[PDB]
Amino acid sequence: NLYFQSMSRVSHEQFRAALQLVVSPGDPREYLANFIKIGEGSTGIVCIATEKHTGKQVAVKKMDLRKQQRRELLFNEVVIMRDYHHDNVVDMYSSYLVGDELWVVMEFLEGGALTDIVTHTRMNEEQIATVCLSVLRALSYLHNQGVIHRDIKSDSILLTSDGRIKLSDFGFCAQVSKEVPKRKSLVGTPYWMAPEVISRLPYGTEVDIWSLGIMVIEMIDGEPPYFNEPPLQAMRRIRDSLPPRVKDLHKVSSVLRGFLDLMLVREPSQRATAQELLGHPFLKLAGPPSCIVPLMRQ
Repeated sequence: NLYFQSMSRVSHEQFRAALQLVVSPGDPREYLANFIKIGEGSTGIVCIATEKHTGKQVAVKKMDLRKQQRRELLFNEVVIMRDYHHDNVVDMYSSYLVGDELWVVMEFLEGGALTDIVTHTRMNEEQIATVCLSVLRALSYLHNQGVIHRDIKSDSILLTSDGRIKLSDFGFCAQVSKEVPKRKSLVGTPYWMAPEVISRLPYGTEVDIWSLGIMVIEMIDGEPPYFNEPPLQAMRRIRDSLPPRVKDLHKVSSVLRGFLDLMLVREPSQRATAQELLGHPFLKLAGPPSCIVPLMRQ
């Protein structure tokens, strides 16, 4: 009968101590040099540095711990990035505390986000299949470890300079287990959220498959369904309406329509799993990284 207070209530020093148990010890400025800022706000800053031992370029996200309003999501995120690694997930090399800052040392990807592509170009089905295959491989791995991303959208998909596709931004992720197999939290970016999450029903890894389907509609039509409406209004339609369809059915192949139909299924138990989707004929259309390069802004 001792009450331990929630992470939002503890001292800044004990928030930091919590993080100290899960980050790498020491000071990364020992092995990193030549920091150049490339992004900012609102919690911190992003820099490119050069590893002194190797000359390798890395990205370092520096976040002010006193500005973190979602302390527990950050804590949970740091553990996931530490423990899970996959070629289609932006890799965290190591994390550290420097004063009141969390330094996250990440792989440096120079190809921008998928959002820039879907808002300015028209992807072909080969290119769509390539993105889907990459994301589904990441999800295959993550879902098998009980990790739910919860925030799949074009904005969170980053590209290497040579056209490889990587899932990023695990700020909203969750980990389920045999003991706690489902989550209940209302988390995500409105237009991409699964109906069961919006209904506040217990949910698992299946929510990422719905969100993926919405991203496929982004890649087809340029925006997710109901993007012209206010987010809370869009959420009501997701929760209560039949699954969204593409604008022009006749301009999407039978195989891609079938793939989409397996993902945008309201009942989670009837929705395809990442494992099942990897065997879908649509993904036999996937190409090499070179097929993505012509889409990129440069």
